[PDB]
Amino acid sequence: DFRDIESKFALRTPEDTAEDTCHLIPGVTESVANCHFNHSSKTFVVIHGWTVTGMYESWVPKLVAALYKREPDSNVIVVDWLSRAQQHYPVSAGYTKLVGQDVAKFMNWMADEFNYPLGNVHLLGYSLGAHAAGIAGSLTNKKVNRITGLDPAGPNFEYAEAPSRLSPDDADFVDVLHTFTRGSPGRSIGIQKPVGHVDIYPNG
Amino acid sequence: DFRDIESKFALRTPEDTAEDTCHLIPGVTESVANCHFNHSSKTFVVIHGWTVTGMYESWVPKLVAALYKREPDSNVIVVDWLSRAQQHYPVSAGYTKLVGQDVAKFMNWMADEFNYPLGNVHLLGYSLGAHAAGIAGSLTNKKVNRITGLDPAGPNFEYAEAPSRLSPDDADFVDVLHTFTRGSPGRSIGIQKPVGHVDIYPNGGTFQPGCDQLVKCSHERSVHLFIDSLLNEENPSKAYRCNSKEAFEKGLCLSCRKNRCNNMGYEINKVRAKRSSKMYLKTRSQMPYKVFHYQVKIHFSGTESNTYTNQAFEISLYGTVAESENIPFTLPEVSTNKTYSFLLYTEVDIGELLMLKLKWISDSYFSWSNWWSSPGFDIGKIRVKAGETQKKVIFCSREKMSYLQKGKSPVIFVKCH
Amino acid sequence: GTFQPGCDQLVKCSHERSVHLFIDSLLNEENPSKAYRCNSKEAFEKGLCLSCRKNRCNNMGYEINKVRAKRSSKMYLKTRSQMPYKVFHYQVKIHFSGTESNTYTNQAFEISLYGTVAESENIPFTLPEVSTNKTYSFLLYTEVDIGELLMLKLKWISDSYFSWSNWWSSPGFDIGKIRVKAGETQKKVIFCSREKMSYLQKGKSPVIFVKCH
Repeated sequence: DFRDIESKFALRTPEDTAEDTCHLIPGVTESVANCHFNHSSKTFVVIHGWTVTGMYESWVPKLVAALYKREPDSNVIVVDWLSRAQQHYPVSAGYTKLVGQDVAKFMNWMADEFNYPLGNVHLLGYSLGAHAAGIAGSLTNKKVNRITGLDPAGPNFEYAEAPSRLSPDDADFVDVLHTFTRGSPGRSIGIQKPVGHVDIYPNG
Repeated sequence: DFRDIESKFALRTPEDTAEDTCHLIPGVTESVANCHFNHSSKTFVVIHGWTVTGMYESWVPKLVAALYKREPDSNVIVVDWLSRAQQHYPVSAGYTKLVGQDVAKFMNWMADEFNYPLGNVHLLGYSLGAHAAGIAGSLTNKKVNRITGLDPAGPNFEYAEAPSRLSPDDADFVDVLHTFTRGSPGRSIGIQKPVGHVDIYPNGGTFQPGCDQLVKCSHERSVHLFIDSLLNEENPSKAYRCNSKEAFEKGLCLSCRKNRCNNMGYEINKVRAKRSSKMYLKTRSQMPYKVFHYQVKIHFSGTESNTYTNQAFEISLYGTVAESENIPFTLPEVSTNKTYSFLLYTEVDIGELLMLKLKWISDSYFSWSNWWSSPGFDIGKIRVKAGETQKKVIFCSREKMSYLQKGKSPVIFVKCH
Repeated sequence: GTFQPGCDQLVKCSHERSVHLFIDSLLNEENPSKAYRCNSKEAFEKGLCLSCRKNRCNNMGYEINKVRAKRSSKMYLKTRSQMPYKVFHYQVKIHFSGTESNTYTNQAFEISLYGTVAESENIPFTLPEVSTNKTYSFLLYTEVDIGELLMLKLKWISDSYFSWSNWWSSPGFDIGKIRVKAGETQKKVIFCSREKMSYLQKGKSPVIFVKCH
């Protein structure tokens, strides 16, 4: 049950923020103690959204340093997408239902082998990453703590079902930003529907 | 009765595969215990076909290593021909009726002195070697287990008698490859008649997509498709039963029930039949010879009744593991209110299908061609039936972008149910 | 009229032939390029319509003869991919005869042309559905001037290459006559052989025909 996990994982240090040296492998347990996963603090999981080039975007090596400056001695896990996101958009609009299941299997593995509490997990999400974190969590053994969505995807995920998008029942507390909601109903880049427990509209 | 055995014998080791050190002699029993013939395992007998030089060919020191890697602690006996095969072809077309009798005498000697079971004997045969193994076995005390023929001889052995060629009564189970069957009836290099219990036609059997070394290109595929089947134990290459070469291209016969869809090569299932059994598959031009097989049924619908022809399409395959992007195919006689089907293959593993593009490209290139409003259709559903894993998925679209038009953006279909 | 045998400059390749076939007709005053009247594209390949009587076989380009008609007038010719755009046109009718009734298909032939001025050696053509007691015709073209024909080889090549292929005795026929009708100069010569070597066989030596009458 641990060879369909092609969406890889990585763990980054405050001394090395722009690379992907020490990987984690679901199932292989000699690597968890190799990356020095501190079992006492909280754990950040940063899910990458859409891209068109091959590399990461420019905000991830700043968000890593910001998390390691605000919460020192913590865990920031970077999920990989670079064999599934470099596509067209209705092509990459179907892979979220697989990547969310991969993240759910990883979290159930960590919560059923090492007895992780699942009470200190933040799920940060970009435009497709927020819907990836939303389709995750519903397929876990119990409720995750907090999912933060940063301007989720609009077109194919509006007018959908509640077990298909970032729904307010996906976690215990969900906050969503809505920066770019300009357009017609159903033809907008960001989502126009209020989906979280708290829904902030900066500048409207 | 043991001095007319001029066709010699040899036994080779995994540590020494390219030589002929330890011989066996029919009648002399101090040499059987000299070559360390393990009396518990199976026994391979590799019969050499035609040649024109004095030495062996290039595939025997690879087939020896492949047999000793697939079945360790076994027996591979190499039959010798090099004073009888270096002739002209109607000269060497008469020596098979003697070499098969020599092999029959050797096998009856081994089965009547050492009490060998004759239940674990494979008889591998090249073009003349398959007919040599076929004229052997009929002159044994009882039935041999399995005779495998690799593209047998065509010219003088077609139109012959059943006790003269590789007939289906020669053994208990006979499988025959037919790689190079191009030509007129009676004037072909391979044999065009179905002769075995299982008869596999890879790529239909006309030629192979890789065509002095270049002269005998599609006559050595019947050995390179067997070495690959010996090496790839965990991954079998299925072959599909149909009724004609033209019907397999339409894909109407991907059915794997009631003793159909057997494997190819060493891992074949022992299934007897009542008649000739033509079976089909496709291959690839490199050392992994496995491709997958997909059936695609497309429902055309619309309003404007306008027939066309020779239209080129491009399709994609989006699945769990990997993806296939730009597979080309063509369809003649496209029209409204029909249901068309074809066959589709690829060489990249997919898993389970998720989505599927469909693009109908434009033959014209000019800057004129954006006008004179292009023909289009209204596609509702696509039925996809996979080859190995018998899953019949249904694909459809949303109630937008359901209008395929030539030289425009392609439609995108998802899993519909 | 489908395309031209030479295909951003490569994009508009077969749209500038209608100018390069007219500049050539202006330059070559003394040598006109005749075009031949037929009824369909498929019938011109069989060569059944090389007839230059009753207001047929006009020229092409500037040197055309002013002839009015009653209906649409489709006319045909072939060309070459270089700056001299003139080829000649020959009709060849072949009488097959023999004893063993055996039909075949897609057989490839090779023919030669031996004349007064120069010679053409290895012109290829194919014929499907060859059989005994028939009469077949086709069209043949070349780019080397001949004059008047003298002799004509005829070779039926072998598709097989193996050392096996010398045996399994090859099919053969008994060719009596060949009627040749030239395109421009309306001469209808008759070719035949002697009462020896009159047996064309696949993968063997070719027959050699001479001027018969």
